[PDB]
Amino acid sequence: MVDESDKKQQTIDEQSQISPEKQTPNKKDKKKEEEEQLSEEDAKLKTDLELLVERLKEDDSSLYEASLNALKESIKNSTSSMTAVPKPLKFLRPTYPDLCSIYDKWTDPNLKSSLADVLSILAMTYSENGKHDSLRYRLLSDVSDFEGWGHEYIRHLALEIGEVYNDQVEKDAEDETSSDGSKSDGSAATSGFEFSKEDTLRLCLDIVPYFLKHNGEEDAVDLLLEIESIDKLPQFVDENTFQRVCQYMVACVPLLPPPEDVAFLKTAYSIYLSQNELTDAIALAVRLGEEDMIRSVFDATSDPVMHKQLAYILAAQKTSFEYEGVQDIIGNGKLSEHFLYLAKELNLTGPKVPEDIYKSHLDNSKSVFSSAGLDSAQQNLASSFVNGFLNLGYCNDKLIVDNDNWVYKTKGDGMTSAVASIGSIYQWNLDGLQQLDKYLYVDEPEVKAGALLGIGISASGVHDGEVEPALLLLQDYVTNPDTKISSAAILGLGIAFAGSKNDEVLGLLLPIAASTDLPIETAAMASLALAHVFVGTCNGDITTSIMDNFLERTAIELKTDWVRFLALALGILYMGQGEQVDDVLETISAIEHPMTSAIEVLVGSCAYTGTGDVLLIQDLLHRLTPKNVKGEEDAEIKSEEKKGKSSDKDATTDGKNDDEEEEKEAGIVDELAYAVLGIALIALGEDIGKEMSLRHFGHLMHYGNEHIRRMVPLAMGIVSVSDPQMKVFDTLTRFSHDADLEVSMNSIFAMGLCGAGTNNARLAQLLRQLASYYSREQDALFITRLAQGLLHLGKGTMTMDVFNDAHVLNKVTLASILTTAVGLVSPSFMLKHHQLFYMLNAGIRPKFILALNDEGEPIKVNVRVGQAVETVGQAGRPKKITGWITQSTPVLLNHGERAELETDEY
Amino acid sequence: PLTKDPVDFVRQAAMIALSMILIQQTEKLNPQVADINKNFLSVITNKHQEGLAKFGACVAQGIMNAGGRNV
Amino acid sequence: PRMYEEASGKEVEKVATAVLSTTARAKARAKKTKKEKGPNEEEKKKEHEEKEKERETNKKGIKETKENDEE
Amino acid sequence: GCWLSSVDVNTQKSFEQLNSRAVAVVVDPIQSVKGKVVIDAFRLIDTGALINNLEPRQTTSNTGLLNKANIQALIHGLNRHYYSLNIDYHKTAKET
Amino acid sequence: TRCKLKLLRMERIKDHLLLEEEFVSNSEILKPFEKKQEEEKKQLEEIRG
Repeated sequence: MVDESDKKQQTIDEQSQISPEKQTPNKKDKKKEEEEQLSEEDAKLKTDLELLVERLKEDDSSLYEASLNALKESIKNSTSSMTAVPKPLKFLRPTYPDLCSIYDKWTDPNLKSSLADVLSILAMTYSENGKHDSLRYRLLSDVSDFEGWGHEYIRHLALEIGEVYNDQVEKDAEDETSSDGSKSDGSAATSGFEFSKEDTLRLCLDIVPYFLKHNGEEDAVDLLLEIESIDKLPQFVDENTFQRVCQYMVACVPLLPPPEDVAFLKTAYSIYLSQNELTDAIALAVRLGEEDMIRSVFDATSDPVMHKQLAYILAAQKTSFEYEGVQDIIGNGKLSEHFLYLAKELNLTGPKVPEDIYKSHLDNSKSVFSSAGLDSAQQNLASSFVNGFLNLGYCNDKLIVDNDNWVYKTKGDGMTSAVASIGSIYQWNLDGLQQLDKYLYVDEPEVKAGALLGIGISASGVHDGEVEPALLLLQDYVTNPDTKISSAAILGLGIAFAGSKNDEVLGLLLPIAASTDLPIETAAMASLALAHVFVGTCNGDITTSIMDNFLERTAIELKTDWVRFLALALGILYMGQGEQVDDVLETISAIEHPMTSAIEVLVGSCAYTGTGDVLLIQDLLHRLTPKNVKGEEDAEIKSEEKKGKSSDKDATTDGKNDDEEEEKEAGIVDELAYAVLGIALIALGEDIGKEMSLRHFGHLMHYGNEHIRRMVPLAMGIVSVSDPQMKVFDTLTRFSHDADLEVSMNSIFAMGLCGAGTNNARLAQLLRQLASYYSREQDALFITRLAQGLLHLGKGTMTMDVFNDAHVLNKVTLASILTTAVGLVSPSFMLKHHQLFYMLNAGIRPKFILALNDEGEPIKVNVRVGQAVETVGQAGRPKKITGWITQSTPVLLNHGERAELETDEY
Repeated sequence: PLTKDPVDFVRQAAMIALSMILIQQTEKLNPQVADINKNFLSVITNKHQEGLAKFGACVAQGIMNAGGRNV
Repeated sequence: PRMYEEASGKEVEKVATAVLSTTARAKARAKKTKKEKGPNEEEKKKEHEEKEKERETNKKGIKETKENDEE
Repeated sequence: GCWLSSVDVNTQKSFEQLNSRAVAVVVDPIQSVKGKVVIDAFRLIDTGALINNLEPRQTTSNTGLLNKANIQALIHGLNRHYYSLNIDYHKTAKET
Repeated sequence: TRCKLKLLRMERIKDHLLLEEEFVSNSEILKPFEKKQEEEKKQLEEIRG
């Protein structure tokens, strides 16, 4: 540390830790005197650069401050940075660290502020030279180790960030702001950024996303594509490149408004398209939901290759995976056009092959019944629906149904729903139609209606490739003018085709959904189907539905039930979109009535989704307001009011669920806690408000995909036993269903206690019973999830009927709806060219460890399990493929996606 | 200081004294008066006042704005 | 007299502060929202019209002056 | 401390009958150290006085102050079965 | 940097949000009842002493 003069080169470094002589005195004098020393100075630059490099290792604040103290003065005092022009400009290499030594090593509040500003200006000027880039690189990839640079280097980068962010917040932009003093664009700093990006992408991660989101343009993102696609395999594997891209997009989700957020993810998809894995591609194309992107990934494998090859089989598999079946329709018929084999291809895209595979699973899972034996009165009705709720998905329980004794004892609305529950035994099945036909041709109009609903449920799994479409059976019923018949018909068509907006399905449904002048309660089903049809893909926000919602309001207000259902159908209709939905809020609002104000708060949730935190504060100001106005003073109306209140509550919950899913997984925990504070606030304040919020809560959980399932449903249940509306219990059980037999062990005992114990009304008893049976599928037959499964950010379509029904006080009419519950998940299996029905092995891990992804790709260590096991629910979702040791290679990366595994053996 | 005096009856005496000096003065003319009326209002509102404190605030306000705000 | 009746204003003050405190809790998100928000208003409508926003209307900081008859 | 038990209320009651107004002075001489502390007078409260609020007519037309020697002990019987009012001392100058 | 930010965004906003709502609602529990749930409180406090 102490001076020890010029005895050797080692002590020369020691000499200059206190006072330089080759950087201070000499150079200074030369620059401030002769200008032939401009020449000596040029050779001496090199020498000066080296002396920094040696003393970098020294960290003490004092022996960098003071040493280079007078050089800092010299920028403006003696050189004035233009006494010899070019020569200070290229001599700014070493003077730039001097400035940084006062910013960062020494902290003097007054100078650290002021000199930030100086540093920015000079970073720009010296980046024309493109030597400011090299200054940055020698600290980024390092030469020496000291604590100092680990803090310093962030500042250099921070200058760039500073300015670029501010141009969004202040409109004046550029170097007019004296906060940076540096021009936002121009061909001088732009070339600096590209070069900076290169070096920081290789070694670090920090600044590469910041630059995009501050520019705000899809253009920044498209430069990223170019560089990264070079890096795809020779610099590091496919896998690594993928984890970065989606880390950028998933982390900045909350702060991207609608138009910006679609526009960013386009570019992530395309990055994926360029790179080797098309498996990564298909998954993003789905995110977006655009038709246009699905077709390019399906095409890319089908059209080039003339031969059948792998290429045709792979296309079909990929579209087959969404059980919204939006992809199914689009991809079909290309297979026909190419004509290698019609027969294999067409069946494989279709959800027809997914039935067959189900039989393999069922075989392990066997049949255990646990149905109610109770007969007579409303208890007869209870039991007969309960039989279907336990044997959901493909089950065979034929014989029981054929015992028409119990079937016929159902009465009224119970008769329609009884036939409708039968349909769910043969849910997702070709066969079963038979059972339905017998009744349809005999007795009262009631059994006829109930038959059509069940057809709807059965047809869920066979409605493509023009193999018994539901459209075929149900058209005849629409023509028949009786209302019950016709209403039932369009409810089942809508369910079956789901997202599929095929020409025949859609267009049958298009003149119609346009008569509401005649007063008919059950015509809720007119719009309710079409909304369901619409979800799963980008919306037109159809002009049929929007016109009819308004017309109904003109005509009637008497049927409160009719208009509450209508209001919801509109909000469910706009699902699948958000950009276009900002428009329709206004359109709806043009016409203003207190009755119209109920419709708006609902729709607000779908437009603002995916950036909502304004939406949140809004759905809370609403809540407060009835009470609040009353608060100030203290120190026909019936129908309008009730719609008002009830809507808000639904809307708050919908909003939350959708935001938490897409946004940070962390945030899922916080939103549940906020809900509990909303309900507590309501239980005291309004008597009427409390009723609605109970029911909403169960679907809050099921939608949001809470991580915790053990504690919260149970605890909540207990308070709400005292509280009226036993329909609460059904909404909780749809969350609790989980991986059957994990959560649900606790559940059957907890739901069962209140039911069995208390009987004080059979009306009350009926809700409780149904809820119980729903929850469990015997020896893990299937799992229901609101989510796609294929994305875990994803949202379903078939599960939207479940989500609709928790807005109204319970009704026997409502029971009929409730039978419908669709939303299956397939069990993965390794496929072969002879279609092997068995998994070899898999890893499962309750909890991912990776913190690079918030999703968390599977670890490669896991805990090992056997063949032919259901893809586990929570605390088992991360799934890795074990097969590599038997010399087998996945073609279809599975991370715990719905998708079936597929393998190629060497 | 006598206004906040921990001994109860001292406080009684003090409240009445204050409005006696500042009997009907304008609340622009003296900021002072406007403060003093609110002091009274809170003493009666608050149930952690003694009965003698309550006695002084009520008489004092009656002096303070006596005559129908004329005398 | 002056006002001295109140017990209805409690409500309005409560929801009035809540919103501003919510802005602080929401901030992390808010900035990303803000970058989107500004250009979208300049293109479209600020809030129904776009007159006078050059400063915050056309003035900055304090816009107040001292009084010479009150207090 | 100065308080009253049930047995002493029964004793109290009959002096009240004999002489309409009468007092009970209760001396606790081993919590007394200034010859004046833990000595209070007490007097019966009627059952009519509690329910029809004719209890605090003794807070009016007097000083209206009550000075506690035992905070805990007086307050308990102050609503239950007595009203306490403060004690004073006197002498003529011959006595002094 | 982007991976941390994504988690940090969701967990801070909701938790901070759940906090702020508890503040507003807590006051608001009290106003509905004043003699409908209040009665049990008065009787316990007197018996307990």
